Amino acid sequence: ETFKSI
Amino acid sequence: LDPVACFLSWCRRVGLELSPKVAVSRQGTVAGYGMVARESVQAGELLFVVPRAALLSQHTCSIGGLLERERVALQSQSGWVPLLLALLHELQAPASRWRPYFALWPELGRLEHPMFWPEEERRCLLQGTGVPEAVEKDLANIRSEYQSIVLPFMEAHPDLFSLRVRSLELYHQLVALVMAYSFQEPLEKEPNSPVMVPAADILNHLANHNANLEYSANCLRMVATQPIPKGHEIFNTYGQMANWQLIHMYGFVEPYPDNTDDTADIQMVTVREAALQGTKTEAERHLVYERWDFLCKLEMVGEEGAFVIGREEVLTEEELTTTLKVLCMPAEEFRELKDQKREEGSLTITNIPKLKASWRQLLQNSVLLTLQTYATDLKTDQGLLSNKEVYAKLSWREQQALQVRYGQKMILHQLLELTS
Ligand SMILES: C[S@@+](CC[C@H](N)C(=O)[O-])C[C@H]1O[C@@H](n2cnc3c(N)ncnc32)[C@H](O)[C@@H]1O
Repeated sequence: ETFKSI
Repeated sequence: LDPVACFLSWCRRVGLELSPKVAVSRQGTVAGYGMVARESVQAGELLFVVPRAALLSQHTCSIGGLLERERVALQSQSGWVPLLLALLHELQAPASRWRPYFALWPELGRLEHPMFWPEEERRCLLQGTGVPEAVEKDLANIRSEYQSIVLPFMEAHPDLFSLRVRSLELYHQLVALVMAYSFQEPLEKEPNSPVMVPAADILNHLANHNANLEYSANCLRMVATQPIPKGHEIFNTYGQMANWQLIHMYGFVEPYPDNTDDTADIQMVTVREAALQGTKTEAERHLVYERWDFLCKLEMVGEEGAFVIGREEVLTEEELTTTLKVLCMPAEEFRELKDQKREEGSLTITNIPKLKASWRQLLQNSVLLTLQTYATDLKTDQGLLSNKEVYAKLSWREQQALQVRYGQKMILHQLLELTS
């Protein structure tokens, strides 16, 4: 799970 | 300069296509590298395309197999260990297919995350903002991962990890980098692990952004969301981000009033506390906890969660509306609910003053308790901000922390005014 999705 | 030119040849080599209208630049950007419009861009216009094989992940890296193979050993709270090992490996690999990409990365020893601040400074400047708590949890996880997982893996595979990357300090820097640079692709529930997206992680962030990323089967597309005039920077959105999250994850803040997405948190147990505070009887106390538990069953509250308050609207909207309803409803009216959906409606600047007196009073008291968790009141921070020459004399970290505290107290005080 890596935060910045866009 | 040359790294930019090298990176752009690399792009061409790996099929990453940039629009002739966009330029990678270090001139006139809000920070470091950014992209600027060479020519005015229209809403909906394609800015660049990144093939999925260009992404740097646990799956595309040269040891993807070993990592997948060992997926159980490499578990953690974050789920980032596989990506961190791919990065650690690729950084020491002589013939890394991503070198020209790494060349644009920031200097690792100059990262601005509060996790790299002296502990007293972090603790003292950011008290009540939620940052010290988050950083402390991060630091603990980072340290345990390195000792029990990452270091023993690297030592088990010395061929794949030179000694120069067996570094706690480096491991901290790469965690920060993943935090600030990585993308996590939305699902559709086992959340996708983050990946590094070349070119896309050059774009800076604003609440008022003019670009965003789209995922497709074979590639990622960065597309304009607003017209972008000639010479204007192109801003991606990292998410709906409050300043406390920006500084924690990205080491920057948006100065007031730029961050239209800023928020303040009211801890859920603080609302409970306010409810208890109003009780005159040990019996009244225990009827409070019955209402609390019912809300825990609805999954509207929880011991470590918080209500999230936006500038114009409550974000954890149904959680809060339902919490107010239940804690405040007549004791008779409750027993029939505890036997036999939740509460609809918005919580906005216009709506809040129209709520029941009992809802507004519980909220008012919760906000007073929340404001008491900061070291100073809003007037103090409002004074440091209003006087530009006083502000200018604050250190960079003090200015950043001030923006976080100020943004949060303003929202809380607005809520105080709305609940009279
Ligand atoms: C995805 S990178 C963007 C590229 C970065 N400017 C660089 O030189 O590599 C995210 C980092 O850029 C910086 N950044 C992004 N948006 C910013 C902003 N609006 N103001 C100040 N710094 C920003 C922060 O340092 C953040 O950690």
